[PDB]
Amino acid sequence: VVAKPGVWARLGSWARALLRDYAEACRDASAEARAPGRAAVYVGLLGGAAACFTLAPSEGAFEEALLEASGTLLLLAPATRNRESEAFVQRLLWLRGRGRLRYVNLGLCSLVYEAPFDAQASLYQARCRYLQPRWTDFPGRVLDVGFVGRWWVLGAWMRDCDINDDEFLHLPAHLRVVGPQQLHSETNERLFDEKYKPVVLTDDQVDQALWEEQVLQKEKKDR
Amino acid sequence: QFKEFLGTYNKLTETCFLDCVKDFTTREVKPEETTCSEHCLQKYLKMTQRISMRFQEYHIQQN
Amino acid sequence: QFKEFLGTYNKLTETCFLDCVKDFTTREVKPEETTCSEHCLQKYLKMTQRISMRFQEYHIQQNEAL
Amino acid sequence: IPESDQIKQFKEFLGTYNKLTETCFLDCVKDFTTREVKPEETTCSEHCLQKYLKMTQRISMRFQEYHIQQNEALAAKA
Amino acid sequence: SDQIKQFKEFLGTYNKLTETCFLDCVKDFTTREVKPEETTCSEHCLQKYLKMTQRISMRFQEYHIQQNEA
Amino acid sequence: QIKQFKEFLGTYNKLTETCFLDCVKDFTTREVKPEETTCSEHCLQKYLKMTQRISMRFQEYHIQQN
Amino acid sequence: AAELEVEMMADMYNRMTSACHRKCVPPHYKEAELSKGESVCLDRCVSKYLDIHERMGKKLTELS
Amino acid sequence: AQQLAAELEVEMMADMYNRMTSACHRKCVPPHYKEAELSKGESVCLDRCVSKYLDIHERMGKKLTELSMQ
Amino acid sequence: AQQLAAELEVEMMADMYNRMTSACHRKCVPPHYKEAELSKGESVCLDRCVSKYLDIHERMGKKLTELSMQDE
Amino acid sequence: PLRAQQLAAELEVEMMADMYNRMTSACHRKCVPPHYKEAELSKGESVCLDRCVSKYLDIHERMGKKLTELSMQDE
Amino acid sequence: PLRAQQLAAELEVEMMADMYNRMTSACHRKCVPPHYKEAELSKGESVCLDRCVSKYLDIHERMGKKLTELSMQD
Amino acid sequence: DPLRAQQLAAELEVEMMADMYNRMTSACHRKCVPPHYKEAELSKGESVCLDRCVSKYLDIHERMGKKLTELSM
Amino acid sequence: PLQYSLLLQYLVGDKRQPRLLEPGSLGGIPSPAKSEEQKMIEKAMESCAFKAALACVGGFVLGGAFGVFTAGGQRGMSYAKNFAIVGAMFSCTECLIESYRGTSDWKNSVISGCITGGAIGFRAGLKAGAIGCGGFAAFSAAIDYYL
Amino acid sequence: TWGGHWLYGKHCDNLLRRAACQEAQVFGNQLIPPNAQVKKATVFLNPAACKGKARTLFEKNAAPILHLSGMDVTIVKTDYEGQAKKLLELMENTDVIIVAGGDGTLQEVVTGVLRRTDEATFSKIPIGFIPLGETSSLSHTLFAESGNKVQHITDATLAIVKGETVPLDVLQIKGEKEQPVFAMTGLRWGSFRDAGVKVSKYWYLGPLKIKAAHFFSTLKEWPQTHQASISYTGPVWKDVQLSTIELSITTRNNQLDPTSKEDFLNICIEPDTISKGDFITIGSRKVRNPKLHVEGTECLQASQCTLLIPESFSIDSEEYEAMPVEVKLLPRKLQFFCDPRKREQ
Amino acid sequence: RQQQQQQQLRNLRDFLLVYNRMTELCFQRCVPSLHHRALDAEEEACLHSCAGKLIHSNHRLMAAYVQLMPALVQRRIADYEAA
Ligand SMILES: CCCCCCCC/C=C\CCCCCCCC(=O)O[C@H](COC(=O)CCCCCCC/C=C/CCCCCCCC)COP(=O)(O)OCCN
Repeated sequence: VVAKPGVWARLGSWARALLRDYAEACRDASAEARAPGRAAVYVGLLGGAAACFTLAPSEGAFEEALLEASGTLLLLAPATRNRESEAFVQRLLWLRGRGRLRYVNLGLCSLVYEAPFDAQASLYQARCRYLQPRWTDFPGRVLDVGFVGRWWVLGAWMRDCDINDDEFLHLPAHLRVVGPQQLHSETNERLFDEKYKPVVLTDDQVDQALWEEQVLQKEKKDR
Repeated sequence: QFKEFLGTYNKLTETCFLDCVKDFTTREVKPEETTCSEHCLQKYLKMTQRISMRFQEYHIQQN
Repeated sequence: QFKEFLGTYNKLTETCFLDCVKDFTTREVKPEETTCSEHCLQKYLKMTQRISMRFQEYHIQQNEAL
Repeated sequence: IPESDQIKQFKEFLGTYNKLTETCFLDCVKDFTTREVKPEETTCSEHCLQKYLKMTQRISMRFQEYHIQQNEALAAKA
Repeated sequence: SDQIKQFKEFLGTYNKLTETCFLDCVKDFTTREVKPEETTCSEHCLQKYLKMTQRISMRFQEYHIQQNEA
Repeated sequence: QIKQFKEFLGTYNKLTETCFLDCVKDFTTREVKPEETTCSEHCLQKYLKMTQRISMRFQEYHIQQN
Repeated sequence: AAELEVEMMADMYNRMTSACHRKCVPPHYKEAELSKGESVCLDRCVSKYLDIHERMGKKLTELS
Repeated sequence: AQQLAAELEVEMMADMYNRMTSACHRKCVPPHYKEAELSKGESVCLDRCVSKYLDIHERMGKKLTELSMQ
Repeated sequence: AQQLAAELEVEMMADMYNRMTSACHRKCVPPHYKEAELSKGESVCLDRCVSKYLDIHERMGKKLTELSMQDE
Repeated sequence: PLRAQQLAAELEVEMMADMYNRMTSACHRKCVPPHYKEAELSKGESVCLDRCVSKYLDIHERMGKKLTELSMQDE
Repeated sequence: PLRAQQLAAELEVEMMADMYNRMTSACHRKCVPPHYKEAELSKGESVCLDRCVSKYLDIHERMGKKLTELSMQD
Repeated sequence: DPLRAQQLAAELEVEMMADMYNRMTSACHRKCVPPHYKEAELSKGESVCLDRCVSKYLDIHERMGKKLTELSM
Repeated sequence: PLQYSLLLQYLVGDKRQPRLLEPGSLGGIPSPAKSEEQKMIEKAMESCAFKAALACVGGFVLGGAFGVFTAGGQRGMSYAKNFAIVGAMFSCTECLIESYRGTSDWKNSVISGCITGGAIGFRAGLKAGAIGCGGFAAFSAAIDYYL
Repeated sequence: TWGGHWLYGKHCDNLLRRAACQEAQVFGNQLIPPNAQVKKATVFLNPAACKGKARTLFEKNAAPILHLSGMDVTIVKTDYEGQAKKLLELMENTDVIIVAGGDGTLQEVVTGVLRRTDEATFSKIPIGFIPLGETSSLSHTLFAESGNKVQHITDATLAIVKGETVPLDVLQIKGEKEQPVFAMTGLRWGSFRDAGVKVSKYWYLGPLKIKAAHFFSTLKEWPQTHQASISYTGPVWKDVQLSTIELSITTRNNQLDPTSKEDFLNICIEPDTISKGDFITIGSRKVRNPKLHVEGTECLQASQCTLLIPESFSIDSEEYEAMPVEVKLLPRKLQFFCDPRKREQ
Repeated sequence: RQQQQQQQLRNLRDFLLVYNRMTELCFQRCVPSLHHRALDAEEEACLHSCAGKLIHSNHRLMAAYVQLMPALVQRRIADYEAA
C-alpha cells in the first residue's frame, strides 16, 4: 500500500512538472505576442483550416454543377449557345457516361482528371504499367479544380453561355466591345427620358421676320 | 369583370420590372430582384386597395 | 397583322421625330434629319425583329412543356 | 404446402448466392492473363464472403433490437 | 385483388424512394441521428420523385397511344 | 353624337392629368389653393387654344397638300 | 352612350391611378409596405384629383 | 370589306394626330402656365411641329412600304 | 365563351408585347442614331431583357393567382 | 391455347413494367441532380425528362428491330 | 377496417422483407469499401452499420408519415 | 417425399444456372469489353478475356459453393 | 376503396399494432443461432479499451526486451512503462478518431501520431512538438507499408 | 555522377518498353468474327537459365508484348530438363511455340519436338526464340545485331507478333544406344570446351576467370591433344583419322539467309601445334565469339558424317557423354521468326 | 407439347430481358447529352457498335459456357454421390 502511495506521489510530481511546462509555454506565447508575426501565423493556419473545411466534394458538387449547367444550356436555343461551352460540357458528360472521370480531394484543393479507360476494366491493354499515362502528362489531363469553394472552370466556361459570337462578325471592330457600362442600365434611362424637353426660343424676332417674308412671297406667287 | 384584372397584372409587371432590375449582366434574376418583385407586388396591391376605398369614399358623398 | 403594321409605323414616326429633331428655328429639315429617319428605321426594325424572334422561341418552348 | 415455406428460403439463398458471387468476382478478380485463378484472387473472394456474412449478421441483430424496442414502445402507448 | 397489387406497386416504389433519397442525401456517417440539414432533403426528394414519376407515366401513355392509333 | 364626343372626353381626361401635375406640388392639406385654381384655368384656356391651333394647322396642311 | 360614359370613367380611374402612383411613393421599394407619411397619399391624391375633375368639367360644360 | 380597312386607316390617322399633338405639347409648350396667352414663338413652333411630323410621316410611309415590298 | 377567352388571351398578349418592347427599348438601346445597325452589347441586352421580363411575368402571375383564393 | 395467349400478354405486360422501372431510374440520374434544395420540378427537369423519354423509346424500338434482324441473319 | 388489418399483416411482412434487402445493399454501398484484405470487420466499418440502420429506419418512418399525409390530401 | 423435393431442387438448379449465366454476361462484359464504340466487331484481346472470364468466374462460383455448404451445413 | 391514408397508418403509424416476426422469415442467409451471452463478449473484445490495454502490455514487454538487449536492470523498466504509456495513448487515440470519422484510412494513423508527438514535445517544450508531430507522423506512415 | 547514368539507363529502358508495348497494342486491336478462333501459344521457360535472373527479365520485358498481341499465351516453367522433355513429348497441338533461355533449353525443346514419333507436322509449327541469355549464337543470324540488353529481347519477341517466318536446318546426332539428339548450331569437343565450362568455377576473380580458366588448364598440361576417326561425305565415304585440341561440327552461318544451290554441313578440325601463349589469348576471345577459328585450320564441307572416338562433349552449350555417333543434316526442317529487315536480306 | 411451349416461353422471356438490358446500357453510354430531342449520326453509330459488339460477346460467352458447364455439373453430382 505504501509503495502504491509513493507511485501515486510520483505521478502527481510528473503532473506538476507537465503543468509547469504548460505555464512556460504560455509565457513563451505571451512573449511572441509582445514581439504580430504569431498573429499572422494564426491567421494563415485559420485560412488553411477554413479552406480544408469548405473544400469542393466531387461526388455531390461536380455532379450537381455539371448536371445543372446542362439544364441551363438546354433551355437556350441553338442560335444562342456559345459553341465552345456546349462542346466542353458535352465532353465532360460523354466521359461521365463512361468511367473516364476520376476525383481526388487534397487538404486545400480538389482535382478532376480523366483516364483513358474506366475503373472496372480488367483488360491488360488498360492495366499494363507501360501503357498508363506518364507522370509529366497528368496536368495535361486535368479538367476542373475547386480552389476553396466552388469549381473555378465550369463557371468560367458557363459564364457567357448565352452569347454566341459567330453571327456578330458582320460588324466593324468598334461594335464588338461589350464593356459593362453598356449593360448597367442607368444612363440609357436618363438619355431616353431627356427626349421631351421644353425647347427654348431666342430668335423669335428673326424667325418671325422670315415667316413674314415667306407669306409675302406666297402672296406674290398668288398674284 | 376579368379583363381589368389582367390589365393590372401587366401594368404592375411593367412597373416592378422597370423599377428594380438594372444590371443585365447575367441572364438569371438575382435574389435582390425577387425581393423587388415581392415588395412591389405587395405595395402596389395595398395602394390599389386604398385607391378603391377612397374612391368609394367619393360615391358615398356623391350618391 | 395590318393593325400591327400600322401601329408600329405610327409609333416609329413618333419616336424617331421626338429623338432626332433639335432645330426648331426653320421651316424645312436638313439632310441630317433624313439620315436619322433612315437609320432609326432600320435600327428599330432589327430590334423588333430580334424581340419577336425571342418571344416566339419562348412561346413554342412553353407550348412544348405541357 | 409446408415445403413452400422452406422452398422460398432455399430459393432466396440461391439468389443471394449468385448475387454475391457476382460482387466478389467484380471486386477481387483483376488479372485476365491466365485461365487459372491466382491465390490472391481466391483468398480475396473468401474474405469478401466472410465479411458479407458477418455484416449481414450485425445488420439483422441491430434491426431486431430496433424492432423489439419500437414494439415495446407501441405496446406501452396502450 | 387488383387494388391489392396496385398497393403492392405502391409499397415497392416507396422502398425505392427510401433507398434513393437515402443514398443521394445522407452522407455524414459521424452520428447516429438524422442531421437536421438532411431530413429536409427527404421531404423534398419524396414529392420531387412522385411528380417525376407522374410526368414520366404521362409521357409514356401519350407515346403508346400515339402509336396504338397508327 | 359619339363620333365627336370621344375626342372631347379624351381631351378632358388628358388635360386633367397634364395640368394636375404642373403646379399642384405642396401636399399637406385636402383642398386646392388659388395658385392652383388660376393655374387650372390657365391650363384650360392655353390647352384649348393649343389644340384648336393644331387642328387648324393640320387642316391647312391637308389643304396645301392636295 | 351612358355605357360609353361608364367606360370613360373607368379609363379616367385607371389614369389617375398612375397619375398619383409616382407623386406618392418613390422608386425605392426597400420596405414591402406603406409607411405612415405615405398612408396619407391617396386620401389626398384622389380628393384633389376629383375636385379638379369636377371644377374642370364645369368649365368644359361652360362652352357646351 | 375594304371600306372596313379604310375606316381602320382613318382611325389610325386620328390616333397619329393625337400622338403628335401630345408630342409637340411636351416638346415646345413649357410647363409654367404663368400666362394663358399663347406665345408667338410657340405659336409658330406648333406649325413647325405639325409640318415636320407630317413630312417624317410620309417619308417613313414611303421608305417602309419600300422595305416591305423588298 | 371560347371565342371570348381567346380574344382575352390574345389581347393580353399583345399588350404585354407592346409593353416589353417599350421597356427593353427604354433600358438597352441608347438614343444616338448614327449607325443604322445594332451593336453587340445591346443585341445581348435585348435578349436578356426579354428573358428576365418573361420570368418576372410568370413568377408574378403565379404569386398573384396565389393571392386569389388566399385573399378570401 | 387460351392460357398460352393469356400468359403471353401477362409477360408482355411484365416486360413493359421492367422497361418503365428502368427508364425512370435512367432518366433520374441524367436530369435530376442530388441538390434537392427545391421541393418541386423546375423547368430544366420538366424538359429533360420529356426529352429523355422521347429518346429512350426511340432507342427501344430501333434496337428491337436491328436486334431481331441481326439474330435472324446470325442463324 | 378488420380485413384491412389482415391485408396489413400480409403487406407488412412482405414490405419489411423488401426493406431489409434495400438496407443491406445500401449500407454495404456506403459503409464498406471494396478492399477485402481481411475477414474480420474493421472498427469503423462495424459502427458505420449501427449508424446506417438507424439513419435508414428514421428515414423510413418520416417518409411513412409524410406519405400518409399526402395521401389523405387526395 | 425426397424424390419430389429432389426434383424441385433440380428445377431451382436450372433457374440458378440461368441467373448465373445472365450475371456472367453482365460482368464479363462490363469488365473486359470497354466502351469505345467505333466498330461492331470484337477485337482480339477482348475475344480472349471473354474466354477467360468464364473459366475464372466458374471457379469462384464453385469455391463459394463449398464454403457456403460448409458454413450453412 | 382502399383509403391509402389509413393502410399507411396501420403499416407506418401510431395506429399500428405489435408484430411478432422471425429472424429468418426475412433475409437471404439465416443468421446462425447465437447465444445471448457472447455478443457482449465480442463488444468488449472489439471496444478499443481492450486494444489499448493490449498496446500497453505489448509496449511494456517491448521496452523490457529493449533494456535487456541494450545493457549487455532498471532502465528496462522505465523503457517498458514509457513504451506502454505511448502505445496505450496511440491505440485509443486512433480508435476514437476512426469511430468519429467511421473510416479506416491512413489519415487516422497520421493524425494520432502527430497528436502523440506534439503532446510529448509540449510536455518537454512547445517547440519540440512542432517537429515531433512530423517525425512520428512519417513514422506511422511508413509503418503502414511495413505493415 | 555514377548513379545518374544508372537512372538515365533505367529511364530509357522504360521508354523502349513503352514504345514496343504501343506497337504490340497496334497489333492487338484487330477485328475478328466470333466463330473464328485465336492463335494459341505455349511458352517454355527455364528460370535458372542465365543466372536465375530470367523469370523477372521475361515477366518485365516480353510477357506484356505477348499478352497484348492477342494470342492465348499459356506459360509453363521447366523446373529441370527431363521435365521439359517429358512435358513436350506429351504436348498437344497448337499454333506456335516459344522458348525463353539459352541454347540449352532450345536444344532440349527441339529434341522433345522432332523426336516426336508420330508427327512430321510439328516441324511445321513456327517456334519462336527469346535470348534471355547473356550470349547467343543464333541471334546474330536471326535478329538485330544488338542495342542494350533489353532492346535485343524486345525486338526479338516483337518479331514473333510480326508474324514472319524463316526455314532453318538442323542436325541429328545419334547415340548408338541412346535416343537421337537434335541441334541447331553444332557440337564441340576438346580443350576450349573444357575451358568455357570451368570458367564458372573460377568465380572469385571476374577479370582473370576470362583468361585463367585456360591459364590453369595449361598448367595441368600443355599438350592437351586427343585423337579420333571420322567418316564423312560430300554435299565416296572417305575416312580421316586425326588428333587435335578441339573439334567443332556446326551449321553454316552466312548462306542461311540468302538463296543458293548447296545444302552442306560445315566442320572445323583444329591443329595441335599452338603454344600456350597464343592459346590463352585466343580462347579468351573464342569464349565470347565461337564463330571464328584459331588459325589456318581445316574446314571442309560435308553433309553426313560419323565419329569414332577412342574410349564428354557439349551440344549448343549443353554437356553430353561422348561416344561414337552418326551425324546427319536435316535441311530447312524448322520454321523460326526473324526480324523483317533481316528477311529482306 | 405444353413442355415445349413452356420452354419456348422461358426462352422468349430471357430474350426480352436481354433486349431491355441492351436498350438501357446503349442509352446509358451512347447518349450523354440530350439537347435536341433527336438522334444524330455519331450516336446512331455508337448504337450500332454497342449492339453488334454486345451480341458477339454474348455468342462467344455462350460457346465457352456450354463447353465448360458439363464438367462442373458432373463434379457437383459426383460430390453429391460421395455424400
Ligand atoms: C520545378 C522542378 C522541381 C520539381 C519539384 C516537384 C514538384 C512536384 C509537382 C507535381 C508534379 C506533378 C505530378 C503529380 C503526380 C502524378 C501521379 C499520377 O499519376 O497522378 C495521379 C495521382 O493523383 C495525384 O495525387 C495527383 C498529383 C497532385 C499533386 C499535388 C501536389 C501539390 C503541389 C501544388 C503545386 C502548385 C504550385 C504553386 C506553388 C504555390 C506555393 C505558394 C495518378 O492517379 P491514378 O490512380 O494512377 O489514375 C491514373 C489511371 N491511369
